Amino acid sequence: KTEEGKLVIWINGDKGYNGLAEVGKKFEKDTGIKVTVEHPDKLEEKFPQVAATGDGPDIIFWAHDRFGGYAQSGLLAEITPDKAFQDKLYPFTWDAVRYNGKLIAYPIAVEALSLIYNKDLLPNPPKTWEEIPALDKELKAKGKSALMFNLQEPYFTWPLIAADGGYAFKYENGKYDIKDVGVDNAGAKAGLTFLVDLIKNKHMNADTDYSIAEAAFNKGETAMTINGPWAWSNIDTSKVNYGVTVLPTFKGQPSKPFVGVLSAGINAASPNKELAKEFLENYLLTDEGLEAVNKDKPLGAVALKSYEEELAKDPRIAATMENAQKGEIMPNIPQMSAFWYAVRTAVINAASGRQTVDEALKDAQTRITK
Repeated sequence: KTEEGKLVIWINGDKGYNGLAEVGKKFEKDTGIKVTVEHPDKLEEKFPQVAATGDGPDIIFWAHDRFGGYAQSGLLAEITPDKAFQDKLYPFTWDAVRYNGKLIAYPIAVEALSLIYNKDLLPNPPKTWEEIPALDKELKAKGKSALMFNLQEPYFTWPLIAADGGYAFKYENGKYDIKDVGVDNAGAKAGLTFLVDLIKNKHMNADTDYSIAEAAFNKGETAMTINGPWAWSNIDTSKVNYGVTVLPTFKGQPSKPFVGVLSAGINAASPNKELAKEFLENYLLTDEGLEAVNKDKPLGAVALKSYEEELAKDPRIAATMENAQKGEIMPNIPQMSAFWYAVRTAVINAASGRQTVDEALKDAQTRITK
């Protein structure tokens, strides 16, 4: 016999409340287990109020750094390495979230971007981007193309010119700098200059929207189809043959992507530390657990070694594991917060037609320093 058994799950995106409800109705069925499903809006202020107590439970679903990156420096239920024995999970999954020597991050949704291809009229990747032009001239020779996507989209131009030569820091064998910026370099310039000229060197107008620029590839099927926050799941599909491949390098190496794992859990495991972990292990990350979300509201898959055997059938994880195989974890870097304002005035203005990167770059070199 339990007591109260009440929990508050904060989620908001599209669905999930319907699936989580089924799990609660079954729990309370015993005689005292009801869960609440609400969307976050004022929790930002209630957090510091509920952190000490407030009510009782508290579990919100957020990105890796959003929760695991923030909670790590606040008050997260740092679990101990015990279940890892009977669980026999993978070290790469744990090492990915190893801060100091505790567990302040629980991933329960691996989502990432990738490139789609075919085995009929879609030539495979030659090697690097330099070859991309050869596929277009060849495709058009008949009645197709090898490039169709947005241009002024976020999290697209940044990662491209980010891992092209330089911008924030230099990566050497997987090592980032601290007080050493590399924005004032030929690499960072050659990149922004390439992605920018592509616009003025095309229609010098820029009349392609998100739904338009995206409709290009979605209009039929070209050598360029990337999935994102729009339609990851659709019950089922049929295109004869379809697969996923990793992005091609550029001037040495491709953009700088990362894994999209959702960090969910209790804060400091204050409210029921036992039931909290047990409820998450025996009512969230299990055959019956995910059975609700994986069926009710699908989107991705977990990183279970056992389930991975059958989960491999799905491309969702197959695409993430590709880049995640070698390494892909979004860092913290708080300086990025301020850069968000510079990246706009730098790109946006430069895209106006009466602005050059030399200004946003050179002028920034003086501001960034002093």
